[PDB]
Amino acid sequence: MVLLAAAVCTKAGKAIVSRQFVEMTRTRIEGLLAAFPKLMNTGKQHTFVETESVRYVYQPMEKLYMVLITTKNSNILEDLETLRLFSRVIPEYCRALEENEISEHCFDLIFAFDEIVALGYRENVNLAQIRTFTEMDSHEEKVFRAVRETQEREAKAEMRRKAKEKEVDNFVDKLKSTKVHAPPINMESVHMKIEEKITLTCGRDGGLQNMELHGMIMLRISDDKFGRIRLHVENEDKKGVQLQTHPNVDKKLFTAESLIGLKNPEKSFPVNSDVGVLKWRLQTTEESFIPLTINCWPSESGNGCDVNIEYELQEDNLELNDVVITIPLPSGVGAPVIGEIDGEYRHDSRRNTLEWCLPVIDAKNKSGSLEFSIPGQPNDFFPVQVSFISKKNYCNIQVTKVTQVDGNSPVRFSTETTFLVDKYEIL
Amino acid sequence: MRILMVGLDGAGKTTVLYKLKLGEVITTIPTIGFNVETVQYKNISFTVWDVGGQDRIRSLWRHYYRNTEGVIFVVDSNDRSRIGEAREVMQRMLNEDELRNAAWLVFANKQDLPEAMSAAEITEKLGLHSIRNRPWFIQATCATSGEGLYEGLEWLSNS
Repeated sequence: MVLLAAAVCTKAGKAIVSRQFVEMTRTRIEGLLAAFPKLMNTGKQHTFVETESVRYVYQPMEKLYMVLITTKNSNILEDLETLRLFSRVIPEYCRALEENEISEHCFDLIFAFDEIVALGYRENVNLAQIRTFTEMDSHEEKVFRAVRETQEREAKAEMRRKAKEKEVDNFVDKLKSTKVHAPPINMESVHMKIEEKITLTCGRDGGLQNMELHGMIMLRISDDKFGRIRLHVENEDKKGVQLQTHPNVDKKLFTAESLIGLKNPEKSFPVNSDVGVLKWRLQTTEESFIPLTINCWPSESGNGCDVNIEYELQEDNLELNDVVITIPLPSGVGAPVIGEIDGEYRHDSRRNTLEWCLPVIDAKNKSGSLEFSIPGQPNDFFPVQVSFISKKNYCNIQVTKVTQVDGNSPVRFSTETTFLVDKYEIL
Repeated sequence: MRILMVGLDGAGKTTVLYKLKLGEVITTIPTIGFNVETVQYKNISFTVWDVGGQDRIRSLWRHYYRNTEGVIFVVDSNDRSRIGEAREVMQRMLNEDELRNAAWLVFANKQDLPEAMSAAEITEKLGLHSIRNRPWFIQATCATSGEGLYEGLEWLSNS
């Protein structure tokens, strides 16, 4: 909108016709306006008066006034054109001038407001053309003849059926001139969470169908004092893991120096927001990479298969806790009988699983075995699922120290490192 | 004449209609409202209200309570469902008196579309068997069939 009403006026103290774009109130807004207009306020001449931030815009055209109203700023000329423009239009629209003609072509006239002006926007040119748009059309006709006809044919036929059936700059310059430690309490102002997840699928044969390792270092700083720092990364890893630095982080610095810092050292890391400064990925078929191999050998003694399963820790570096090897069992057969075992077990009748737990798997104690018997087939035993958590990362990557960009002083920091299993399965 | 197509329209009750009117079919959302056509014969031009017997629309038709002149009942001949229930309603038409100013046609539609009843079977079932103070010859259509319809009708305007 740029006009809540256009009212076309005659001298009478009264505006000859009007339309209310928006209703709510009563005429008293409009009614009051009408009264004021009729009164003119005795005021002598002048085709414009705005008072009290309300434009009362008018044009005498004769004994007639055409009126528009507005309150906040506008570009004048445009406006004028319109008043004037009105003064071009009418003898066409409603016929000449005398209220009556208009009285007959009221509908036409109101229609013209809308048509002309869509909410304070100068819609077009060309009056005749303006006629054109509606109650003067074309499409409808085109459609009608064909259609009406078609139907008509059906009808006709029916009748029978029935019947029978540089510069910028100048300015510019001038101008210019398990739980992890949860609360912040138990963390240093510089804190990093290094988390890795492993997705691994192995055949029962022991072949490695797929291994995927993903890891990242999440940095969180609680105090702006710590904002410009560099992380010292120690990388022991032989595996051929691919490392990628955050887009903000200086890639070259990391490559040569093995330090994590922002491209612009002046910039500060965000405060109280996690940033993944570094990420790494490893995807490989090589069995040598398997952290913990599982060998399950079912064999069917006559009536009553015996299952022997063992594990061995490949990477001496890891220390695995809460290791659970889940083995599915046949149902209806009763509980499994447990023979020699390293560690302990839990039998779940509902789940039909045998969970083998522990012992702690260290470099010192690489392997262990479990033997049990239940009536079943070798297939009943797979897939085996392995679950564990490790405090130490699979990839030998660690943040040894953190230093200030300016002065390179050492800074206290804390780290939470976890190695988790997304999926570790033996087909 | 005011001729009435009622029942819930959208089923092709409306199809039934659109088929008459253009030859076409329901290419509308299933239609609760008045559908209007004038069909000219004996140049009584029959103004057809194809109106869904859906809830309101059934409920509310009082301005259309005036005085009838023609009856189409457009039928799901797979419906054999709401008809007893219908019979139960239908009485109130019977209990209307405007309603006794039409020699009519129930049209059994939707025959191909699953099946249909004995012409008789239905006849008692809507309660139809029982009239006479209006004529009551019976005519089956389908909605992918129907002929001789017009015999039914023939008698009807010429009642």
